[PDB]
Amino acid sequence: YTIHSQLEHLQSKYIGTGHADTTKWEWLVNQHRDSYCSYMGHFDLLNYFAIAENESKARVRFNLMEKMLQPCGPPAD
Amino acid sequence: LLPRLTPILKNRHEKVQENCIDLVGRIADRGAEYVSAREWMRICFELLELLKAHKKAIRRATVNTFGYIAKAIGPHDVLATLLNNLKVQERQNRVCTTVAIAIVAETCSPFTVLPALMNEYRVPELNVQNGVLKSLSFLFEYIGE
Amino acid sequence: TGIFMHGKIPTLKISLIQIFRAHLWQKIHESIVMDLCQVFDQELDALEIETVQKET
Amino acid sequence: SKKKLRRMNRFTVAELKQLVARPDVVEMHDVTAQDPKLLVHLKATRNSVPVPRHWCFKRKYLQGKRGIEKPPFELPDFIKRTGIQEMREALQEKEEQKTMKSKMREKVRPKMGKIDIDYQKLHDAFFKWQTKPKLTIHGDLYYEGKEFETRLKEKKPGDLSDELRISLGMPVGPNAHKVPPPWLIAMQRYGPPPSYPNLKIPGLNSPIPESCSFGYHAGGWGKPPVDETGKPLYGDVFGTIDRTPWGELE
Amino acid sequence: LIQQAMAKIMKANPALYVLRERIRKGLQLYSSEPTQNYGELFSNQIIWFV
Amino acid sequence: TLIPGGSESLVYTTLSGGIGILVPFTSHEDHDFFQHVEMHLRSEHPPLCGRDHLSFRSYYFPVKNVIDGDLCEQFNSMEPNKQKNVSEELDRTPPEVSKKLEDIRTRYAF
Amino acid sequence: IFCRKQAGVAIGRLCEKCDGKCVICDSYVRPCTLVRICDECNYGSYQGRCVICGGPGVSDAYYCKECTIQEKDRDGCPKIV
Ligand SMILES: [Zn+2]
Ligand SMILES: [Zn+2]
Ligand SMILES: [Zn+2]
Repeated sequence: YTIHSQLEHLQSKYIGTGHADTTKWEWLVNQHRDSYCSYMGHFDLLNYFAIAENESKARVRFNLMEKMLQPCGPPAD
Repeated sequence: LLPRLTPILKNRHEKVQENCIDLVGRIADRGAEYVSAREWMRICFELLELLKAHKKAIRRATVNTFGYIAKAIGPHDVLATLLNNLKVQERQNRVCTTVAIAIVAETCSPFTVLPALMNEYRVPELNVQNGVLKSLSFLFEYIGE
Repeated sequence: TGIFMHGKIPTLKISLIQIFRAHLWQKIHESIVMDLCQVFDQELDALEIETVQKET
Repeated sequence: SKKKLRRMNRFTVAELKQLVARPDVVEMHDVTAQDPKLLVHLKATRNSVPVPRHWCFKRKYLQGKRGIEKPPFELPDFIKRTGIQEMREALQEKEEQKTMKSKMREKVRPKMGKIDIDYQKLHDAFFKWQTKPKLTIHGDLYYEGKEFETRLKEKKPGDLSDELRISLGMPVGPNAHKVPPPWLIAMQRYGPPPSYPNLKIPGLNSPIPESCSFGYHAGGWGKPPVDETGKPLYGDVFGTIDRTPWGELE
Repeated sequence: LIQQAMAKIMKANPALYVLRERIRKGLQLYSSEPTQNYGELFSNQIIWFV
Repeated sequence: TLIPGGSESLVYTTLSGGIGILVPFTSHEDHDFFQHVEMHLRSEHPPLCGRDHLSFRSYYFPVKNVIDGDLCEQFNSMEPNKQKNVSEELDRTPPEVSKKLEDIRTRYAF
Repeated sequence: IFCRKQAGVAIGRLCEKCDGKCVICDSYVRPCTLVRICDECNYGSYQGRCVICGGPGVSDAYYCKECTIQEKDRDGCPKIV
């Protein structure tokens, strides 16, 4: 259970993990944020979207980082 | 030379033991045919209780030479003498014989040893069934691909 | 076995029989001769021995 | 209390099954989910793999494999015919017979090189006759009591067994085709069963199985059931590219 | 060679051991024997150092 | 197939200006060869940028039955010391390796 | 119990009782990579100690090749404090 002190330290360590009660909302929103961080990181899906819509890389990443805030609806209750 | 060296392998000291087993390993690698199978068998039986030295360099050297002897003589007699050691208790010489089994299998291809290991998985004792499982562990790690 | 009796001492014969049961006389012969063969098997080098033959 | 309010907050298994879009999944484990709409959407996703059986059970994982007698292990063929197995069996029987005394003696005046290891026999087993065992694809967890399970949902008519043939009076083997079973007889006589009207009987509503025989004795096909005008009872009781792989190593 | 072989096979061989043990169990004989020294050493008992 | 009489191939053309081919193997000798070539190359000549090669090529689902010609073809630009070490593990000469490297592109592509 | 406050460039060391085993896997073999610890479990009287025994730093804590295949060696100072 000191293992648990370390393990909810691990929950505090890695944003996106889970535990047996985790809610569909936390799960899917964390995966959605991660999806955004990687669309930004990988230099080429950025071209994919930039080219799919008719936007430009500054436009693209600005949208993405705005969306990063409430990507999957408002919260659960 | 080597007949003179064999009574030194009993010198119970890390530095002289290190260098002696190095020299005998060179010789058994290159000289191989000059020494007789029976000599190598007696030396196998003596290695079986270096696996309890308090220093880990000794034990790693011991495992390596089990490998070299499996190359010079065939694998089957050395493998038979290793299973009977697995029957011992006290864990740190069981675990080092299980390393040695992995090493013999790595040098002389694993089909030579896998049937005997698997078949020994049927003797109803604990320490030995676990010896078989741990040896396959090391073997797949050594074999890798 | 290779024991000679000169009569009938039944109690003694029973003890001696129960001692050498299960062909132990020949087993002793086999173990001794095997050990000797092994000693030769090893010291072939010094002994100038090309071959050692254990007659089945 | 809080538990009582959320227990009442929970719904009926019919509540669920009617709500849900895919009703196959619903079980009371889901009806007991703190988020059953999720739980059921998940369990109805593609390709996902359900929890093992045995979380409910009181017995641990294979303590049920305990009680019945269990055989030990059967080697692979290519290792039985590689002559290291037989080597090991022989050495085993030797050293189980020998007396405590002899084991100590072999350790001492050793039988050095009793049997030299055989090569190219081994290396050909492991590198020339090694073959794919039977594997089970994604999902089919092993559970205890799997051997018992009855096996069903073969509504097919052609499904016959050899003990079935023997203890029904019909033939086993290559003659399971050319043998119309004793139920195809009354299939021809008054029809095949009216819940397997989507089943055709071989030699009775289907054509001759390979090299069948027409005749009315024991061992034939008899009158393929037909109308008086000639049309059979159903069906036809008489009977009237480049698959090369691209990347491959021979 | 054989002097060595004899003086050690007479001692070591397990067959002879099964013999000697059946002999003993037929007699029901037992040994009660189990298993500085120089306080015992300078005694009237002579003891040599080689 | 690209060059005349060249054995078949898979051309793949990416979204960043990359074009390449995946080419079968005809002999476990070829196969085992490059297999060992790169199995050593990963160990003694890892990528620059921190990564592991096995894990980069098994990013999403693990690798299965593809050898990294672009790691193999790096033996050329390696250093004589390591060129030795590895080709000696193969106990072929750096000539043997490098020619067996070049020719496999020779019979498939350019 | 673990420190796990993240890694650094300071090597760890082993007492001679603890000589030879990996830090977690408890192996005795095929060590591949060296161990690194945190500044906080690096300072002071804790300089050069046994991550396990607490004894004096003499031999180098290492990482069993399994631990490096599964990258359980990329978490930092695993000191049982
Ligand atoms: Zn470890
Ligand atoms: Zn620390
Ligand atoms: Zn320590």
